[PDB]
Amino acid sequence: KVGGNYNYLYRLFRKSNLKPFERDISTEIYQAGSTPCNGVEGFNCYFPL
Amino acid sequence: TRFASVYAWNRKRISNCVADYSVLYNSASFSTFKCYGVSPTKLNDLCFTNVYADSFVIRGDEVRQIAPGQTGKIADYNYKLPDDFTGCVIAWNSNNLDSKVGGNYNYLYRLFRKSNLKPFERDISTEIYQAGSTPCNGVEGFNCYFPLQSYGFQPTYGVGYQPYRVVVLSFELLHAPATVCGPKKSTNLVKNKCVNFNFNGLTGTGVLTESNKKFLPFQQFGRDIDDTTDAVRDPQTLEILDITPCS
Amino acid sequence: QVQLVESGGGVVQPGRSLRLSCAASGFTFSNYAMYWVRQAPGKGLEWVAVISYDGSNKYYADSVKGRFTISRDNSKNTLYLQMNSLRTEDTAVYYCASGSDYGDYLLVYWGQGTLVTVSSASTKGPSVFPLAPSSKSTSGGTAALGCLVKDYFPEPVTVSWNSGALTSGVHTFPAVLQSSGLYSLSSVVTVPSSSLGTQTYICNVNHKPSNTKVDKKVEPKSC
Amino acid sequence: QSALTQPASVSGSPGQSITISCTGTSSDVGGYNYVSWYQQHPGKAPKLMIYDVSKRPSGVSNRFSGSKSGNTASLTISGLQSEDEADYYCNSLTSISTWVFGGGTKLTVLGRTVAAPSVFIFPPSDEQLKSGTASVVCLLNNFYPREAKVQWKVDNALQSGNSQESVTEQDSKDSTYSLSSTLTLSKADYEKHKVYACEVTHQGLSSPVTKSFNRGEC
Ligand SMILES: *[C@@H]1O[C@H](CO)[C@@H](O[C@@H]2O[C@H](CO)[C@@H](O)[C@H](O)[C@H]2NC(C)=O)[C@H](O)[C@H]1NC(C)=O
Repeated sequence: KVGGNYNYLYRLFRKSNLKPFERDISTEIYQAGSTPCNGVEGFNCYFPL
Repeated sequence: TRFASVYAWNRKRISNCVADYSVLYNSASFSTFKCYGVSPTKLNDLCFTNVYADSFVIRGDEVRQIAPGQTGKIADYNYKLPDDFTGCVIAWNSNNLDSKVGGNYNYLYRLFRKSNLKPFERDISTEIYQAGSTPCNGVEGFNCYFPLQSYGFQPTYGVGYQPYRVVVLSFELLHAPATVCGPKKSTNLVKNKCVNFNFNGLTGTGVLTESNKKFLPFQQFGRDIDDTTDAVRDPQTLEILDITPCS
Repeated sequence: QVQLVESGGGVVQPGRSLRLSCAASGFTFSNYAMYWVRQAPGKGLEWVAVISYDGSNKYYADSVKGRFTISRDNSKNTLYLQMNSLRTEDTAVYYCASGSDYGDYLLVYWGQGTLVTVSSASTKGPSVFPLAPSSKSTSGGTAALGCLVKDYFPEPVTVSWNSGALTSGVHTFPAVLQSSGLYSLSSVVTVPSSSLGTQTYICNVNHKPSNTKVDKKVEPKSC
Repeated sequence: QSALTQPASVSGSPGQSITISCTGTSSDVGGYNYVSWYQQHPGKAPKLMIYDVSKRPSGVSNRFSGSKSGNTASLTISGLQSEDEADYYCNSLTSISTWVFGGGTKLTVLGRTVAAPSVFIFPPSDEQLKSGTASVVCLLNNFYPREAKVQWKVDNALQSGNSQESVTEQDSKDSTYSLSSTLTLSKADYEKHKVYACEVTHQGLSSPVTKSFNRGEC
């Protein structure tokens, strides 16, 4: 569509690769808190989709 | 404390060293970090034959131009990258240091060129540009303008105007043995237990013990008559260990 | 440590030209902008115009704009301020500051400063007047007596007491500008009742610019 | 100068935390986050330990913190100590490209208990009266904290404009301060009136203290 269809999304990254035919809907920001990144719930560490 | 003006960006060659990238992506001081075809943590995992590092000063709005498939005054006239650029870009804000009350004219950037730079092409020429019908041929005057521009890094401007410092790094192909790598792990040793081990590349499972065998200074690990690993030298304390298969 | 020393404090009539300077050491003076700051006795800090790192640009505040001009020497690591249209209120202590690696817009490093004196009078000696002890000042066996200093030209003056040896407590206060355009201060010493009528108390006032000293004695009044 | 506005004074016990605000027009403060703060000590030039509102230079205590809000920026001093007792000033850069200082704020850290002043009054000297001028002096001795107020009264009628107040530095042993007030009058005006008085007010006193002398006695 003109301006780009935003109805289709892909997983930018995950903790570990999926198992065959695995499916997940878990959409939570990957920050893990801790010293490396912003505390959990934060948006510093991008977004999963 | 001598960051290069973008029109004459400097280049640094790094080789034969342990490239510890852990601090770089852990440090929050870097306002922007970007890797094209590469991942941050993987940099410690990866090894390269040789890597370069470029540095230049540009304001916030111009930082957006440092990327493949991007254009602009900085990207085209000062510093151009290829679209297949397999490297990373690091930038951070330097407003207080770079900005001067009346504008930091000690830094310069190119305004004119007769053609856009090819990838990694460098040009510090100062020929007076022909901005009109007059064949200036290096003489100042009407429609005859100095190709370079001095930075107006005044403190009294917003974030977009304020200066930034940028570092761009890339790595060569595997035409020869690698020379730069991320730091390796060095865990505590164990004895008289069945363990998995990976000393340098030697990987195996067995119970360990210090023995009487006398390796020469250059020998790293022993071998048996049947060609099975039979001893190993600890690379931290250089003590000689002996390996026995797990019962 | 980065150091700045201000020099050029002088005594001058109002309106007549005057010069202020300060030299830097220990860093790249040419790299950073420079500032001037002035402070009055018992008051806050006031800002003075700025000059760029290379001296190509300047910005002034209206209170000093036009009256004062700022210049720099990057080979001598020194700063200058050319002054005109001075007033009595312009009498103050002036500091100069600079930016640094922290920021070019910061007043990071400061010197001890120098003093500027402006008034319409000419060289004159001071006068001292005693403040005798009395029943009004005496309370709980302790009496207070002091000396007062009349104006002079130029500044400054200081006060001392024979109580410097007779170690009883002594207090002196910063001078205050009178309507005459010259400053005055007070000096006091607290003494016991028994000493009154039995020991002499003396106050001394110094005026170096004219190499003049004045002594005054205090004797109890019947009050 | 067109100085930035700051609160007059604050006080607290050692170890407490106090904040000082600095405010100005949008162009002065709100325009940019370059606010900085200065500290001065007796007989010394001012020192700057702040930059970009919150950052701490080297050779600076860890007890300084700052924040910005709207047209105002504030500095917080935690772990108050006796060394912190001073007058504090703020500076900001205007869109005019000129730097502006604040009016000042005085902070007190209560390292010692309150001390009330001893009040004394002085008539003019005989020699000055013979010269042709009259000056009257009032003394405040060894009080803490530093803040104090004084009034001059002649024939129990208040006077203004003809007197000035001065204050000493800190006492080297008592940690207290002293204040002086001097009133000047002409010989005819001195002859007109007969009673002269000075009045003092302090934090630790429930009501002002008045001292006076009579020309018929002094
Ligand atoms: C690797 O590093 C370790 C730790 O610093 C070295 O171990 C020390 O070696 C010295 C002798 O050079 C001993 O005196 C110390 O007691 C050792 N300390 C520890 C904690 O091991 C080791 O020698 C180094 N080896 C190499 C090859 O660099």
